[PDB]
Amino acid sequence: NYTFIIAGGGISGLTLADRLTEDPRVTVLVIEAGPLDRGEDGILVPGAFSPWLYFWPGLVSTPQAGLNNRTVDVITAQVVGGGSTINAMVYLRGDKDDYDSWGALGNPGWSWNSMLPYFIKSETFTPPSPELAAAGNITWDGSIRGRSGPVNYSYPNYFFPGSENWWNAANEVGLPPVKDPMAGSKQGVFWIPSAIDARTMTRSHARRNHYDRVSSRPNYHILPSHLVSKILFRGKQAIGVSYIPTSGGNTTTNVYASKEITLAAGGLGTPKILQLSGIGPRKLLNELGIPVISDLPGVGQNLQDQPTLTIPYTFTNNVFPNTDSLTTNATYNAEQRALYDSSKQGAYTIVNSLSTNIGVMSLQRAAPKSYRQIIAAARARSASLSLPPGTDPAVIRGYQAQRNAILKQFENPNVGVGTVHWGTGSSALVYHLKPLSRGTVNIRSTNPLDAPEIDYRTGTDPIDAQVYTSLFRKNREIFNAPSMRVLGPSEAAPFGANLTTDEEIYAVMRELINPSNAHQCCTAAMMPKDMGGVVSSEQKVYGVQGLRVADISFWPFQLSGSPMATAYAGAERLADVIKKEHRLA
Ligand SMILES: Cc1cc2c(cc1C)N(C[C@H](O)[C@H](O)[C@H](O)COP(=O)(O)OP(=O)(O)OC[C@H]1O[C@@H](n3cnc4c(N)ncnc43)[C@H](O)[C@@H]1O)c1[nH]c(=O)[nH]c(=O)c1N2
Ligand SMILES: *[C@@H]1O[C@H](CO)[C@@H](O[C@@H]2O[C@H](CO)[C@@H](O)[C@H](O)[C@H]2NC(C)=O)[C@H](O)[C@H]1NC(C)=O
Ligand SMILES: C[C@H](NC(=O)CCC(=O)c1cccs1)c1cccnc1
Ligand SMILES: *[C@@H]1O[C@H](CO)[C@@H](O)[C@H](O)[C@H]1NC(C)=O
Ligand SMILES: *[C@@H]1O[C@H](CO)[C@@H](O)[C@H](O)[C@H]1NC(C)=O
Ligand SMILES: *[C@@H]1O[C@H](CO)[C@@H](O)[C@H](O)[C@H]1NC(C)=O
Ligand SMILES: *[C@@H]1O[C@H](CO)[C@@H](O)[C@H](O)[C@H]1NC(C)=O
Ligand SMILES: [Mg+2]
Ligand code: NA
Repeated sequence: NYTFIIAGGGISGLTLADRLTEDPRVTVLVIEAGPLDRGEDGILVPGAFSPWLYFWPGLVSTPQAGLNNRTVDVITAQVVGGGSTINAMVYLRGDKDDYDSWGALGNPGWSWNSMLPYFIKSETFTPPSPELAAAGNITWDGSIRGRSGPVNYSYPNYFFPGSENWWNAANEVGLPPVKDPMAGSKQGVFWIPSAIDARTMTRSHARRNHYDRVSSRPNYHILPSHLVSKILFRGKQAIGVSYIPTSGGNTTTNVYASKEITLAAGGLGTPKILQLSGIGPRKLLNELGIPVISDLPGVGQNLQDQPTLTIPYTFTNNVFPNTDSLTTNATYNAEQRALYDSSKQGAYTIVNSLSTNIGVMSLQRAAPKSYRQIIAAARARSASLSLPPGTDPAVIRGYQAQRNAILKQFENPNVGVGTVHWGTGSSALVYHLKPLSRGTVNIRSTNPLDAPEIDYRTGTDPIDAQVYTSLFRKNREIFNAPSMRVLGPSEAAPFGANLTTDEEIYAVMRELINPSNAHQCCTAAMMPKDMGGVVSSEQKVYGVQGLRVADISFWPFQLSGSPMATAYAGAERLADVIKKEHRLA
């Protein structure tokens, strides 16, 4: 018997478990699918980055109707610390209107204003050295970055010289320096804040900052290498869970909570727990002979990710050193590793293949001459066309409300819809941050070891291709600007300067886009039940008591940026909500 059981030991699960166990009268069990990492160089050292160590095995998509029916390997964490243990350590808040929009969907107490103190509470920013800030153009607003919270973040202590050419090129094509991308807008270029502890130049993942930090606590229990297979009920009250070994041994165990069950199993895990437990669409549950506890057609609907594109380049005059010097120059690689091992300086403080700066842009910044044409197309098309016919009408209503919020974001000069990056080597990256497409994640069986059916439905909403084509063209502007032309870049096949029309460009993008940056969200959405929502504004699952969703399954839609910073802050916020209801310390 525990006070709380948390299903999943990732960013949201560990943050919540940490905060709840600050009260010695409160016991928590975190049940986590994956093992404890072993402090491998691939995890702790940015330059050694090896995310594949703890990928969840045997997840593959359905054929992707929007991407030439390609099937893709699905990437999500299976490890204590979840995504934080194996992600690229990119630490960015969303824009103000992301959180304001979540509130306006019918979620009282959700706004930029209510989130800011939880962003601050979550973290400790360590400033870079003054010479690197000056040379690098590293800026921040100390007033809105935390100084006392457990997540350490800072910057690498080095930049590849080519990052200078790219910064100036970006400035030449209307991506100006951003004072602080953590201040609720990020229109232009800025240094990437990195979830690194500057004392050791090592990863500050949730395993460290929300478990190891507090693991002397006898009330903070962890069970790695087990799966929560089902929620247990007395009537509509969630009272416990069944768990099994992740390795598939024919064993099942029941464990009980006096106060609540929290789901923290992520975008691809939480909906499976709900559906196996009879919380989900009665059509699916009836087909599988699962007794319905709560008929919620939103469970496993509204899947979102942030598609990526990798654009290959050749250079006649690239500057040495660059990120690819680490792979192609054994001498450079040895000297940089020796340097890191001695004085913790140099290229090994940067996540392997990344550079130090990045660019985010609104729709009107990407497409200043045409953004109103894209908005008109999106406005003209019924929200229902983005979903299969027969989609539950509550789910269509919630999608329409999300869509109307995103079209306002499209009109907003201060909300990002795309990211541009150049690692300093043979490729650039373009990320689509705000897809209008929605996918699904549904169980195929009652067997808790069976992968769910994962259908991203990337590029099914035709507006996504118009936005993404505009983002591609802006990246092309950066590479053609005078500061980059000195390095002699040219797009390589299957891209190329000879692809000049939207149709020629998008035909190649349809074959190369990745549905996912492992940013899966929004499959147990926080919206009103009559809008196809799964959880209330307090993250309580509709139709049952003592059951909440903490992981980014609860998000209505994707941010202007990567999810990690908000996964921490959203868990900080929920810890206080739970403490308030249950009168905890
Ligand atoms: C390789 C890679 C790279 C990136 C990213 C992810 C990944 C995998 N992301 C995304 C980001 O890390 C991710 O969105 C967050 O970790 C989500 O936090 P959650 O708490 O929702 O899930 P998270 O995935 O952290 O945790 C869920 C946990 O539940 C466990 N689990 C699932 N089913 C279970 C069950 N039935 N029982 C028990 N446990 C169960 C899983 O094992 C996992 O540890 C990212 N973001 C960003 O901002 N910056 C970045 O650089 C990156 N890069
Ligand atoms: C990571 O952030 C934590 C939390 O603010 C920092 O921990 C503090 O460290 C100082 C100096 O070691 C101590 O005097 C404080 O008592 C610590 N506070 C807590 C709550 O732990 C740590 O310094 C940060 N890392 C870096 C590089 O600054
Ligand atoms: C899925 C995973 N994604 C990341 O590492 C995030 C990467 C990320 O945010 C950024 C990279 C550059 C600027 S920002 C992954 C793993 C392996 C290969 N490809 C992708
Ligand atoms: C994808 O497969 C479907 C069959 O389900 C087919 O109708 C369609 O033409 C295919 N698309 C492409 C681009 O081949
Ligand atoms: C920093 O910005 C200045 C312009 O203010 C520019 O001259 C310089 O090249 C930039 N350096 C880097 C590394 O971005
Ligand atoms: C698991 O054990 C139970 C009880 O012995 C048994 O009924 C069932 O056949 C077993 N399942 C498998 C796959 O071994
Ligand atoms: C390889 O890296 C070393 C170490 O910095 C450098 O001296 C050398 O010029 C590099 N070789 C090439 C071919 O770039
Ligand atoms: Mg200093
Ligand atoms: Na409820």
